[PDB]
Amino acid sequence: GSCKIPSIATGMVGALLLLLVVALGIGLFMRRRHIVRKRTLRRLLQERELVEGG
Repeated sequence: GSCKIPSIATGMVGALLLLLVVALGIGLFMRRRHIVRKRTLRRLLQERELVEGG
């Protein structure tokens, strides 16, 4: 009755943690400047009509 972990699940794990930390660090960091009224930027982009606008 021996046990062993596959590899198809390993790759996912490693990436799961990596992405978690990556998005975390960046998220917590960008959460410092994002504190400002996000509506401000929304008004700019809307006028820029570069992404889903026009």
